[PDB]
Amino acid sequence: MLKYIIPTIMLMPLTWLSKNNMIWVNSTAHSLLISFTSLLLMNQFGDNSLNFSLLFFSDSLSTPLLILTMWLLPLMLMASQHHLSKENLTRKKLFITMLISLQLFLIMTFTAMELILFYILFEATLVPTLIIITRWGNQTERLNAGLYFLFYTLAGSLPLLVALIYIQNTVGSLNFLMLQYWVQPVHNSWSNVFMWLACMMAFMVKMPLYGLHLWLPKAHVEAPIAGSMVLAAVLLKLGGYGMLRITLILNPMTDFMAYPFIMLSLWGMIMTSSICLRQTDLKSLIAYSSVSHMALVIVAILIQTPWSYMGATALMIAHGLTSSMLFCLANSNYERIHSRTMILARGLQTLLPLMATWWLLASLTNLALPPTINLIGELFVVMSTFSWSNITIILMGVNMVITALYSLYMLIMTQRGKYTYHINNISPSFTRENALMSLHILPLLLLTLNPKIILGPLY
Amino acid sequence: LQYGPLAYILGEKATKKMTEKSKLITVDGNICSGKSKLAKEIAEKLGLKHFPEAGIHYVDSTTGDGKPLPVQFSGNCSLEKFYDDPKSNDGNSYRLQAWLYASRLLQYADALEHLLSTGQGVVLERSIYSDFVFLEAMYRQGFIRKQCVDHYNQVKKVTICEYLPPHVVVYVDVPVPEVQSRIQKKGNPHEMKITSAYLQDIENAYKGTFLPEMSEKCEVLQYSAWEAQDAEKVVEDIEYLKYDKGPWLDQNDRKLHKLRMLVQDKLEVLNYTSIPVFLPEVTVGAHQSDQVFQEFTELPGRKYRAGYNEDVGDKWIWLK
Amino acid sequence: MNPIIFIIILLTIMLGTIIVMISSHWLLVWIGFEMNMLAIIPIMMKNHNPRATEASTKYFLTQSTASMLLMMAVIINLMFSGQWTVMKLFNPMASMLMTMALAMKLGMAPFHFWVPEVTQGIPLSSGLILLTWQKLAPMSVLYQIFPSINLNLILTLSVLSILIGGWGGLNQTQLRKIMAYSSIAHMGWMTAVLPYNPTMTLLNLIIYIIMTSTMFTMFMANSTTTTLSLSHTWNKTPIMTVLILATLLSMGGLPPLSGFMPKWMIIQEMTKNNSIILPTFMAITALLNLYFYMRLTYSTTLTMFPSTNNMKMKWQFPLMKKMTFLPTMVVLSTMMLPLTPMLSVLE
Amino acid sequence: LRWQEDPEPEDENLYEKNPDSHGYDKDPAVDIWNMRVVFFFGFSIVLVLGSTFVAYLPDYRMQEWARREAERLVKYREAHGLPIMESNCFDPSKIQLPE
Amino acid sequence: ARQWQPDVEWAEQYGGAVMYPTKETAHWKPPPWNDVDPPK
Amino acid sequence: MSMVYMNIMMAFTVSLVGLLMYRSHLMSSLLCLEGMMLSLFVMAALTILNSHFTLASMMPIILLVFAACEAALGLSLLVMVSNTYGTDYVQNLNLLQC
Ligand SMILES: CCCCCCCCCCCCCCCCCC(=O)OC[C@H](COP(=O)([O-])OCC(O)COP(=O)([O-])OC[C@@H](COC(=O)CCCCCCCCCCCCCCCCC)OC(=O)CCCCCCCCCCCCCCCCC)OC(=O)CCCCCCCCCCCCCCCCC
Ligand SMILES: Nc1nc2c(ncn2[C@H]2C[C@H](O)[C@@H](COP(=O)(O)OP(=O)(O)OP(=O)(O)O)O2)c(=O)[nH]1
Ligand SMILES: [Mg+2]
Ligand SMILES: [Zn+2]
Repeated sequence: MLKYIIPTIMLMPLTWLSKNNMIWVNSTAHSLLISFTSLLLMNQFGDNSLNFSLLFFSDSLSTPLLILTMWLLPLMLMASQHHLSKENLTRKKLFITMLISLQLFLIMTFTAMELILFYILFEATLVPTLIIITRWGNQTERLNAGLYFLFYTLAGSLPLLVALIYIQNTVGSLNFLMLQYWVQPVHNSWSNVFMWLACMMAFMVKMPLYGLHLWLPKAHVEAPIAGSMVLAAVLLKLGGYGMLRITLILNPMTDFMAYPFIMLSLWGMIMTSSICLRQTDLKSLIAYSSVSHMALVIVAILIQTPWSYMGATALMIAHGLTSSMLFCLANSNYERIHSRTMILARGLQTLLPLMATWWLLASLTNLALPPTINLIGELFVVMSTFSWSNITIILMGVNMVITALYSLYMLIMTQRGKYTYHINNISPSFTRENALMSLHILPLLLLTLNPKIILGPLY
Repeated sequence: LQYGPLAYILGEKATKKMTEKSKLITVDGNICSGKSKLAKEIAEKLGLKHFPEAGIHYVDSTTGDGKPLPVQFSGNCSLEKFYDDPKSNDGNSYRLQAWLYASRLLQYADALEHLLSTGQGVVLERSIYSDFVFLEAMYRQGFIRKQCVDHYNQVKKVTICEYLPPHVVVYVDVPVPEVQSRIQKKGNPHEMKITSAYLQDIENAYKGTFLPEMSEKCEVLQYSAWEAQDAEKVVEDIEYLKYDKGPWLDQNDRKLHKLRMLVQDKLEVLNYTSIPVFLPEVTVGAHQSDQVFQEFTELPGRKYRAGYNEDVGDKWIWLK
Repeated sequence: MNPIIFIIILLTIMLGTIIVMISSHWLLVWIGFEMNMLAIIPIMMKNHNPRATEASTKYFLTQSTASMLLMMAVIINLMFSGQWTVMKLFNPMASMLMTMALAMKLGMAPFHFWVPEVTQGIPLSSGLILLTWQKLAPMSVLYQIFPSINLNLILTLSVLSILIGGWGGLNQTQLRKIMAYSSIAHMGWMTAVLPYNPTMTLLNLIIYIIMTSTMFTMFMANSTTTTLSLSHTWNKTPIMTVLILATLLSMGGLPPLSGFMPKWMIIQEMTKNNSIILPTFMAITALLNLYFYMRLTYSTTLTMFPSTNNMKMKWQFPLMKKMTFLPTMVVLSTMMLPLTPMLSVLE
Repeated sequence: LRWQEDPEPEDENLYEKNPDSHGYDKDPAVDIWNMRVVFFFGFSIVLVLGSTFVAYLPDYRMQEWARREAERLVKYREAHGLPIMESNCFDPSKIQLPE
Repeated sequence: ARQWQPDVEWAEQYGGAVMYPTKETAHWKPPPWNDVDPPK
Repeated sequence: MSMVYMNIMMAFTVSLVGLLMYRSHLMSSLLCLEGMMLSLFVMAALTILNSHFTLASMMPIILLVFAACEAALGLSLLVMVSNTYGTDYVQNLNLLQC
């Protein structure tokens, strides 16, 4: 993975040694090249994963997440140019350095072959994320958002550190390839009940699991646009990715420990989807939609079936491009009216005709219109949960109805109707804004032509 | 060899260059009292470095190229604007006084550093000890609030204690009716607006607090308007002083080593001039303070440490 | 002080610590503490004000009381063994007195009450010596007598130190009080792993000393002793704010920073001994330390607090303070995690 | 006032000084080149060549080989009367049951 | 809307003797700036 | 061990309990601190003299020399407190974390 780690590190000298007026151009161009070379990870086999060395390996699960992660860095740089224009040059270059550090930690996180190495990198993503929220957020609440995002993750991650170190002392290794062959069943005892909680609580808080999600509406809303994009597109998927790996060494105890979390997620789906029906803040409505979409991922991972795993991987990638697109669309309005209230600016389809087309496509993907990969992932998770218990179709069905109501309510409330009379600074959409949306939705739809590359190892 | 513990250990001691002529003289007085002329004469008739009264731009003269900087880098405080609108709502009255106390504090440190390092005496127009006469003159006219005086005393009681009072205090007395006349003769459009109540309060502060307080630790010479014109008389009186009181007698090479270490570190001198007391007059917001700081570093010879600015003609940076 | 006398006094502070560390005889250990305490008082009173007199007095009474308990342990150990060798003690009562004597010298809870008040009442330079160098001698003795230390007693002092230090710092705005409580919290980590692997006590001590030294050095550079006086730093020395952010995150045990290595290796050693509840309790409780480290980052680096007009005069002068080894310490205190297996040099 | 703070700056319309602005930068020359790099590397290189690269992957995860192999086995097993698929994955000749 | 930075009301929360006021500590006052208490 | 150790070791406890329970005067506490040394001096001397540990016979003298030097520092700090407040009461030493 040194062919990707080293070029990412070299994005830092490039930013710092570039001309003052070329920092965005240089960093954007070379981050798109690193994204281009990420396609070489697609050299996957039907039996064995890519095992590069003693430290890093890539399989069909980490590869789509790696490609998504490296694709978002250029998009984050585009989305941040406007609101950082009136910023000190050194502080503009420190903002980019935090984004590059976040990618550096993420690419090493998804390919780490040893669980403790995964833990350190999984935990190191907090520092740059915390700094982006608290330093370059706009409102007062960014300080409290950072504290919630920080202490929710460490309250669950620290017990995971003890559990991992305990596993190495008893099994002898934490290399993920070794665990595939040396794994042993988990006898049902009170000691193993808490090894299960310690091995899964960190990932569920980061998903997030309903009830432990209170950090997400704060952090995802108060962060700058680049922070929100990475927060919702790649950093929620560290929890899902971890559970996919860690669940290998928790059988059979997962078949009864999963009930309290399958119940929280299934019922959390309906609660979080319902909250969106009454959200006054547009950016907050999008934040709660992630909680409802990651509820399906938790359920799929916990019921442990080939179809649920295939759906989970497609959902994480599909949700990554859609939620990220929605935040950029919402930030497009904010940069004109400088308010997050959804009902402030209305009828925007009569003033920004083309940006209303992106709203439509971003809304259709969010409500899982077939055959988008959003529907493929969601459908695969409904099929698997039906076999688990036929009654689940009721809860899955109700969430689909609510999802369409708050997806189109957002579209109707902000785009249709009469325009607000006293808002007269709605300038025509920039080429930067339009190209930012096209870089979200076009890959999201092209994947429908070749879905297999995002269906995960179980394919 | 920059001064420090090693220099002191190797021989650089204060009581080897100070002589009977190493004295610190401050020439106080009221506005238009002729002190600037008298002090400039005392200095040249005794071989003493002269320091013109510390103004708004004193700090600029001692740093950089010596030229005054644009007023935005001094806080926009103006003495001209103080006379026109002393009751301004932007706090320019106290923000002027606070800035001037720091300038005098910075100047007093520079004077002590010169006296200790070279042994030569110095003459100051005014000093941090006498600077409070203007503050209570402003307060008694209602130009500044009480919280401004309380803030002033907090800064003074943590900075004044670290230094030594002047050897000799020379006070030139001019009655308020005469001062008004001398203000008119110079005919400064802004200065002429000074009210006689303001001038009178300065004398009351000078008479009631400064002189009776500095007389128990300094030699005080209270000349008058006519007497001040005789410089040879002033030099004669000073050279016949006894110097039998004050703290300069209880000083040694050890105490003066501490004094010199403090006064050569200008950031240390100005440490408590910016204490976090959120008074509206002296408080600056984060956006304005941030914007001005970036402009300051773009001025010639200010981006880097002195001697490392290649835009003003510094070489050998890569070996320095 | 005269500069030469200042050096002679520091060398005597260091000599006493070195005597404790090279001594095979219990009497010379006691002499080292006595010499060390004798030469620490003058630097605690170099400013000659009431608050320094009180701090030295409280320090003197606590250290003298501990020194007498240490002697009683030695004489009891002499009565029951007839030898003076610095090793395991040959009597349970002698062990408890020595352990409590060394707990008072370290400032561990519940003998902690002096550490915050003494540090607040002395200059930053003397606080730095107090919280870093003064812990080398008591830890040297604990490293040698740990086979005969009562396990319940030592782990009880550790848990209390972590709790009290974590809770104490939340209510603080004075920096020297924040650092004093952060010291008590880290003392518990050093002594909790002592029975299991005393080599991880040295690792935690060394990393803590580097991080603490970096912190005090950057507080001395700007002459800052309060939270609000430290929040003006962004408007004078912006670089010093980023270094404070990095060092504060490391002290909080956040990866990928150095301060994670001690917490990481201590947990590894305790779980090898089937100690699961204690490392979990300590790790979670250490989030209290992280909270009040994060507050300082908010008011120093991650937000721009209100400034003062007189600050504009400071922009014209450079920093003339020595800031010795600050570039080296800040890097060692933040970027050493990839070299973690180097800890075996302490074996 | 409660302090000396700058007024909230009014937002700047990028189209006022440059009606051809692409929104990337205030400098027109920098604005144009930032638009060119995003469109060339974003759309001409990554989305067009990346899509073409993916379309011609060398049998991603060997699913064409699997179909080809199964055709032989179905042909071979049926041509010899063998079951199309056995219900035991491992030959029970080398499995020892508990008791 | 410009980025929010702490105002005087916000910063004054970190200026008292303690962070969390209580009845017992309401009598406390911030220490002297130079650590020097007036003789008396 | 011998009933002399019962009383000398009880003397140390009395001085320790006396030292840990301040009344008002700092000087009274400095005497309890110096009473602990005397109890240690006697306890150390008896053990060495009884066991004929010849070389250890210098140890009680070294204990007396350092504890007296420590006591001199204690009086000096007490004298500086008195100059500040006029009296050596320990209740005036609460400026730090009052
Ligand atoms: C072999 C390939 C080589 C490339 C490798 C990639 C490079 C890696 C470098 C890592 C080491 C960094 C420290 C050495 C460089 C420091 C030199 C310096 O201070 O001046 C910069 C220098 C300034 O240039 P300039 O033209 O003079 O402009 C400034 C003016 O002179 C003056 O104007 P001013 O007064 O306005 O400036 C004030 C201030 C701006 O002040 C402000 O007001 C900004 C306040 C808000 C900013 C908040 C963001 C702070 C970001 C740092 C967070 C620290 C925690 C790190 C956590 C890790 C994740 C980030 O600007 C700064 O200089 C701050 C930047 C330097 C901070 C030093 C950080 C030291 C602790 C780093 C710990 C890293 C641990 C890594 C994990 C351990 C595993 C290895 O830049 C250069 O010219 C070239 C130097 C290239 C390095 C750039 C510095 C980036 C360091 C921060 C990023 C950390 C990356 C960590 C990645 C970890 C994953 C691998
Ligand atoms: N508010 C305020 N104004 C001051 C202060 N010191 C001087 N000024 C103002 C008052 C005067 O109008 C102005 C000029 O001061 P001078 O006394 O030195 O004027 P001038 O040289 O003409 O009189 P001189 O012959 O030297 O005695 O500076 C001060 O500490 N506070
Ligand atoms: Mg004049
Ligand atoms: Zn805007």
